Amino acid sequence: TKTWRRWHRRVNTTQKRYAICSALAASALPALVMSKGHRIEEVPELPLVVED
Amino acid sequence: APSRNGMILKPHFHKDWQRRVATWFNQPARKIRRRKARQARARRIAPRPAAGPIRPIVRCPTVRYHTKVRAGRGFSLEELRVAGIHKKVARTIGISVDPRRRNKSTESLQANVQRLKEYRSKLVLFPRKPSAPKKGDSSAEELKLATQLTGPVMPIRNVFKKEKARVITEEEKNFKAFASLRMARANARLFGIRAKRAKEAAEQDVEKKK
Amino acid sequence: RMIRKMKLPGRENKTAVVVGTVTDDVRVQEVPKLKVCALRVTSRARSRILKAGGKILTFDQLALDSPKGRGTVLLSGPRKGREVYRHFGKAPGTPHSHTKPYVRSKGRKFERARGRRASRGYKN
Amino acid sequence: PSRLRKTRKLRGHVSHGHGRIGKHRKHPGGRGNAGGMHHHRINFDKYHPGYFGKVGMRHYHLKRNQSFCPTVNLDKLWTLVSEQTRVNAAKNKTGAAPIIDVVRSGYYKVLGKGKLPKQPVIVKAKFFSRRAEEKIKGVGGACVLVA
Amino acid sequence: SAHLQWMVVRNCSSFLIKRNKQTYSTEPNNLKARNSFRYNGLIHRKTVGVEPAADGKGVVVVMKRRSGQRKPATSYVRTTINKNARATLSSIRHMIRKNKYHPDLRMAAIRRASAILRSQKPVM
Amino acid sequence: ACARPLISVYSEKGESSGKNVTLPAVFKAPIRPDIVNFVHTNLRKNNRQPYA
Amino acid sequence: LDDLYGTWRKAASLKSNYNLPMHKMLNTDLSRILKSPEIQRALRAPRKKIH
RNA sequence: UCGCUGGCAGUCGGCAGAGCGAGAAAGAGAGUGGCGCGGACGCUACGCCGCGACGAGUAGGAGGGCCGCUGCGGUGAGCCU
RNA sequence: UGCGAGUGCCUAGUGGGCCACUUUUGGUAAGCAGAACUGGCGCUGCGGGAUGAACCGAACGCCGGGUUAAGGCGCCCGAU
RNA sequence: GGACCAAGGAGUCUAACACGUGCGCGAGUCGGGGGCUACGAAAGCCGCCGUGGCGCAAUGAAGGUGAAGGCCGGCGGCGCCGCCGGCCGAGGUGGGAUCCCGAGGCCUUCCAGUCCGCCGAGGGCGCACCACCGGCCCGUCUCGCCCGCCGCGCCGGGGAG
RNA sequence: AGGGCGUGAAACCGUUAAGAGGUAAACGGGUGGGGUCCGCGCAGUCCGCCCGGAGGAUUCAACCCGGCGGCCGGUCCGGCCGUGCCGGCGGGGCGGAUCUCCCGCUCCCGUCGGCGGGGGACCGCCCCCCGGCCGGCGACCGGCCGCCGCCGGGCGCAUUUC
RNA sequence: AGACCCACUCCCCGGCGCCGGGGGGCCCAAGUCCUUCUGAUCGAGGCCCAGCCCGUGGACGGUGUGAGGCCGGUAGCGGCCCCCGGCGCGCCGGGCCCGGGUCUUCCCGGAGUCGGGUUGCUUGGGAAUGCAGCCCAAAGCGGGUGGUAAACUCCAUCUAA
Ligand SMILES: [Mg+2]
Ligand SMILES: [Mg+2]
Ligand SMILES: [Mg+2]
Ligand SMILES: [Mg+2]
Ligand SMILES: [Mg+2]
Ligand SMILES: [Mg+2]
Ligand SMILES: [Mg+2]
Ligand SMILES: [Mg+2]
Ligand SMILES: [Mg+2]
Ligand SMILES: [Mg+2]
Ligand SMILES: [Mg+2]
Ligand SMILES: [Mg+2]
Ligand SMILES: [Mg+2]
Ligand SMILES: [Mg+2]
Ligand SMILES: [Mg+2]
Ligand SMILES: [Mg+2]
Ligand SMILES: [Mg+2]
Ligand SMILES: [Mg+2]
Ligand SMILES: [Mg+2]
Ligand SMILES: [Mg+2]
Ligand SMILES: [Mg+2]
Ligand SMILES: [Mg+2]
Ligand SMILES: [Mg+2]
Ligand SMILES: [Mg+2]
Ligand SMILES: [Mg+2]
Ligand SMILES: [Mg+2]
Ligand SMILES: [Mg+2]
Ligand SMILES: [Mg+2]
Ligand SMILES: [Mg+2]
Ligand SMILES: [Mg+2]
Repeated sequence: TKTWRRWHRRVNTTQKRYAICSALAASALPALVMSKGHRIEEVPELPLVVED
Repeated sequence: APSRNGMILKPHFHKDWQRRVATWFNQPARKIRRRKARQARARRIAPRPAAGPIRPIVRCPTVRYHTKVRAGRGFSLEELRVAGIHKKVARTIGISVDPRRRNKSTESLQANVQRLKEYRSKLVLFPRKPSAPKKGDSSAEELKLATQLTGPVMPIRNVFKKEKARVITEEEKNFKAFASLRMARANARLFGIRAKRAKEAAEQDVEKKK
Repeated sequence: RMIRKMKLPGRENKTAVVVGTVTDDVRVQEVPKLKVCALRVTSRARSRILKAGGKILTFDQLALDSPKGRGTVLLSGPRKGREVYRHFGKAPGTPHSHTKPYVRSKGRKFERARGRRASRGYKN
Repeated sequence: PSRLRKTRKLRGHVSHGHGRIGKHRKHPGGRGNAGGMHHHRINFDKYHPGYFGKVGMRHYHLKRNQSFCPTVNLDKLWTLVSEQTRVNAAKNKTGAAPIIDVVRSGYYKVLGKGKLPKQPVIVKAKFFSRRAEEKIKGVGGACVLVA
Repeated sequence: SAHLQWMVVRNCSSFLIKRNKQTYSTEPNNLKARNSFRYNGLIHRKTVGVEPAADGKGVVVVMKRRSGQRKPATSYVRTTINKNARATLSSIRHMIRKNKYHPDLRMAAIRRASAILRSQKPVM
Repeated sequence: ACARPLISVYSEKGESSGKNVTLPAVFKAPIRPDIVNFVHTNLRKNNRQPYA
Repeated sequence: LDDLYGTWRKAASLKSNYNLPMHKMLNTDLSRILKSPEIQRALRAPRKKIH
């Protein structure tokens, strides 16, 4: 094995941003958080926002 | 061995390319080191600009690039003396100088002179001895207000002369661009040989008349 | 293409349907009123169509509007417009075959001498 | 990923997909693209006409900066300025013609391919073609040369 | 929506069990516990669950309300029923049928309730 | 969809405050697990040290 | 957050040039679409008898 | 296995009315005048179901592996003196 | 009379063959050397030829019942 | 080749190219080099950091050139070119999935007539693609007649096949 | 785990037990016999409804009080939103290859003409306030009314219910 | 260099003293609480209405299995103690008595080198890119270069040894 293997990968910025938007969108659906496994049965509102 | 339709290639891998392979695994480390050194320099020269001395307006050489301007090496001696700064004082007050650069035209000369004079009007000069102000120094009001500026000292921005809508003149309508271009080509190509034939005909005329 | 095929006679105020992508074309000046249904539309194409006063639909809205797809003109893009297709067919260097060869670079010194001229040997 | 490739399915098959009559030897035809003239002649003739031989002049120190001249077409001519310019020019009844300077956009030569909308223009370029100039004349407008 | 969330979680949920050529869902409000779009207890706009009571007597029926879909705390209303088997079954059947509350699985609900009561019965 | 609800800001004590903000459109952006996976897979190899 | 990523009509304020990605289909609720009068109208009768 | 690129969103239920296999296109069409509270299973649609025909194989090609080994990110309120 | 067709890419292995009825060249001849047509063996198991690469029959998913092909029915060995 | 058993043991990595698939954007696209803000040597941002690459135009050895036309009205030298002004303005034939129209017709007593749905002889506008015919750009050949001017020239431009 | 001592496999060997033994052995198909273990086998399934007989309960239907929930108001009232629109004697940010008052500079005997910038108007987009339509509240509701259901508590008193 | 105008006394170092990063050393939170498994507990359960205590410290290692609270550490612009340097300050002493503009008059450069012939190596450098050997051997408006050998003639750009 050589050190000059292709270790790093490149992805387009537009779909980096697309995926981050997708993750934020999916973080605000209660069934998806439950499926991921977090215990949120007693959270008041799912997009949980607090004071500054 | 060649196969069905494809491209025939020439890989330059017949030397011993593996005993010298330059990897870039230390690229982030080099970037961090460069920026740390940059910050150290910026704070060792306390009130001076981080990017260094001011630099003049320059046209790019070739036909491919001669419509753009950029930053040069230093201000030339001719424009420097037109502006009135001394050769040994320009770079001690923060003006780049190069004695190698000519000045062919006058508009570029004047633009660089305007830039130099505006910079001189803008800069703030601290006293050599803090408690002993002198003739050319700046006053305390702006001494307390002096600070560093980031990036190039005066960004060189290329702008385009705004041209507004006009009525079309019948002369401009009658102008024949393609014909003029082709005739300019022909004249430039046949200039010398026409001159030689003219000289030869004049000579034949002189021994016909003499 | 969409404007031309929709201004062909007879098919007035029908819904154009594309199962591909509607891209913008900058070498067209006047945009009529259009009723497009498409999988995706580029931003400038959307701006042009909406400013001209058209309506853009997704396929769920198309299904709701017309389950049988009646009143629709189904179009597609040129399928052999890709650069790959000029390399196909009868092999280059074969009589009467205007096939694009695979050359590393185009120029004076690259694949222009012996099967191409008539002086250098023969011409295909 | 090595999981998805072909070597994983060939475990247990003796020849690894290279046959048993003619084995996988090392270089059964010569290195690289040798034998182009001798035993790969018909491959080279059948897919690479003109590969062998010389043609044309030589240019010892060629400069692409000297030979640099990008082109633009009358189709794309109106794209080089904002559509506000075109709308205002068409709206205005005075008769003023907008100036389209293509050197600013980065083009040197104007070639006339497609239609041109019925609107006066002053095209300010470095070179022109005869057909482009005639189309600009026909729409009604000027071609001004710059150096 | 329900179908979109189902496409997301049909194979990548922490409630999913895959062994012995069998598939199951361990989410709280899944009758028959099987991985299915119909019986899934999370992705649906309205759903019902049947659980054993906290103490060893009766059954808890959990109803999903309509308004607070994004508010998990006040989204499920509970009702403990401690009667004989026949009246408990009748109460569940009425709760589903005469409210028209997701009626595709009333039979499954009463199956689960009867199983839970049979389990609560003393063993020999 | 297009309708954006109004999420309340929760005080540190746990109960809802008097303030609330509308849902940003990021939470209504489309959700695509396939290219979320693609972007995660490709970016996750960028912190990997070489070995040989 | 909406300054970072923009809205459906407003571009991002602190990106160079970024807008939200478009939707291939707006109404994803398939059951509501299928059991709607418009589609139920233009359908043939189901053939659910097994032969 | 292949084909039919066949069928199934109609679980349309007291706000009810149970159908879509039968030689021969297309309406279980709308309107205008002349008590007892009840009804199995199903549909991970990447699923389920129904008919037909087919099944040799070295070199080689392709597909599926809820076959197997080691390590990483998630997850199983996983297992274990 | 029978049958759903057209069309484009990328492509591995192969490029030592052998046998048989009829045609056939060299040779005294050959289990010899060289051709034509078709079918086989190579890549193929199964019933018969006692035994056999190519002969006769017949081509193969795992099974129950029935019937045949070629070849057989004194005993080995199923069947006069 | 092989006494027997255990462990190890052979299509890998880099670069280039070609095609097929999947994703994002789309006449554009791409920061990879640089710069700014424990995991993190990651991630985020830059747009007057798109320099640049590939694409968007080809052809010729090169100097170089570089991708529709027709009609109306009259004149100058029947037609033709130009002055002009206007008008139309970006091919044609065959085959084409789909779409459009519709002679009529789809029963529960009989007639007339309304609405909706449906089937439908025949007729249309025709996607992508294939075949063919024309047209335009560059090189080259043959035959010809006109036009332009700052320098009327061993000049420049134009036509038909 | 007894000083080369964690676990302790295979080839090979010793012994014990069982079986067998003139076509080297081993192998496929079909049974048969014998063993070692398992079934915790050894009088053999339950599950609903109904009939009959003995039982035992705080016991059913109906009615009242309270709470919660699901669906509606042909058009109840009030909100919020729109990847909608229309207005505006509205208050702003972004951009523009759309136009035009002041400053700086250069060339001219306080002056004419020129260059850079600032300012102003205009256009497009966006945000916010006002008013009006349209659509939604099934990715996004509150109150009153009406119906229905469930739960808790009284009342029910035994041909009911269990 | 001279002459005339304008301006100027803020430079440096050697010592001495004074004011505000590095190296080393020693330290800094909280359960061995109750019950129960074990050969040994760091396991299991519990510790309220403060869901035991600390947490800017839940990295790691040790300790009779598996420990945030038993120990060392970890966190902290945390503490204390020594030594070295710098950027700063003052004092002593020493070094120099120093500029710019305008006019006039003068001065101005590197040879066995360049260059040429030939030979050998080298380079993408092709009628010879670079280097070297031997022979010839310079000039001063000269010389070098201006990617094809040569002559003539204008330009451009540098100033070798
Ligand atoms: Mg090959
Ligand atoms: Mg094989
Ligand atoms: Mg192969
Ligand atoms: Mg072999
Ligand atoms: Mg081979
Ligand atoms: Mg061979
Ligand atoms: Mg090979
Ligand atoms: Mg097979
Ligand atoms: Mg033979
Ligand atoms: Mg063989
Ligand atoms: Mg075969
Ligand atoms: Mg055979
Ligand atoms: Mg025999
Ligand atoms: Mg049989
Ligand atoms: Mg016999
Ligand atoms: Mg041997
Ligand atoms: Mg391709
Ligand atoms: Mg031991
Ligand atoms: Mg041992
Ligand atoms: Mg033994
Ligand atoms: Mg014995
Ligand atoms: Mg430990
Ligand atoms: Mg504990
Ligand atoms: Mg602990
Ligand atoms: Mg520890
Ligand atoms: Mg401690
Ligand atoms: Mg400590
Ligand atoms: Mg520390
Ligand atoms: Mg060499
Ligand atoms: Mg020359």
